[PDB]
Amino acid sequence: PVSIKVQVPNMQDKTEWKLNGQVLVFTLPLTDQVSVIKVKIHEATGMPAGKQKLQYEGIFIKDSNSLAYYNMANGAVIHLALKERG
Repeated sequence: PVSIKVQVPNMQDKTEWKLNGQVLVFTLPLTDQVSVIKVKIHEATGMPAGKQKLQYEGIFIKDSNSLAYYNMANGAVIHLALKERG
């Protein structure tokens, strides 16, 4: 598998999720996909992929794409961010 990270946004009181600006660190095979990331975050923080965007190297990746699609090798830094604050 490969080492993948999710940069959690600093939203400690700005929302009800466990977002505090920290970084999540998971390990998944390149064969998996963003679908696994969005769901795991939704389970961890609470925020569904409906508003939760995952940005890999500056690219808002979607459920339809995979880790292999973006070539997420060991050390893939994803950036979690809210799609639309409102």
